[PDB]
Amino acid sequence: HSWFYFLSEYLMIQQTPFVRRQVRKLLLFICGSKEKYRQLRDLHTLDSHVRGIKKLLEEQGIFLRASVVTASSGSALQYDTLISLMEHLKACAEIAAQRTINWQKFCIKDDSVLYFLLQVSFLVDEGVSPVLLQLLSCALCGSKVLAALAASQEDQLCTALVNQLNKFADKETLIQFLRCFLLESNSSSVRWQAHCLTLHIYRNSSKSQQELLLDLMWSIWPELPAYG
Amino acid sequence: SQFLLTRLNDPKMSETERQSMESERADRSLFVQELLLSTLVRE
Repeated sequence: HSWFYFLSEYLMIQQTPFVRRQVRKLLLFICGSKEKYRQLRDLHTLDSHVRGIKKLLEEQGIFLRASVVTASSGSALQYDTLISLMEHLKACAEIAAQRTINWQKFCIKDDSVLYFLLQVSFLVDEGVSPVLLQLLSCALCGSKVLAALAASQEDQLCTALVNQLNKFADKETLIQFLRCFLLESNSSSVRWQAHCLTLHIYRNSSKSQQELLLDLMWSIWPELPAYG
Repeated sequence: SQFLLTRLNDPKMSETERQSMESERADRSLFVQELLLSTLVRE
């Protein structure tokens, strides 16, 4: 496995096209098959991208201590910082769009991912919101539901991911997410995406979780006049 | 189509249901005709 990590690092490291082709052939032969090799390569790539994103965020003073992402500075990120974040974000988005099953597997392995991403989005700028929403929808709503909206084991993965998200998340976090992404969202596409994500989450939610969500929604309903 | 609530109207009826609706409509029409005729009787 350490050899696999070294080979993945070498693949990430710049090399000659013949060198890259030989490394890919060796990884494919060594790591069983194209499916397993692609899964491992994507896992390494996603891990690297997430590590870099976390490092950048910490560099901006946003630190997720155990499960709460806190930052002392109230100012937003620099344009270059946003571009850097969006780079790895788009990379991961393309990766998930390729094989949402692999993305779900990675999320299951790294349970600290989804809640961290949601917390970060609540503090991120408006531009990054579409990409983060797309990633979250791909992870949770799943590839089949997302494709249908574009018009079994994956279903189990989605249900387990929903359970994990429910376990990690808190009521205030859910309230803030709903308020920002559904009532404060100026864009209509963002609103439709939020509706889709919420519907998918409620669909796979637990019974008592559904009760809590309905209670929260009916509670927020009093303030609807302001949102226009 | 994004509005989920829009697909609320989902009515259906059996063939026996349609026949019963037809019979009820016929009975209602007969009663209406009789009532209207009563409205034009000679005082």
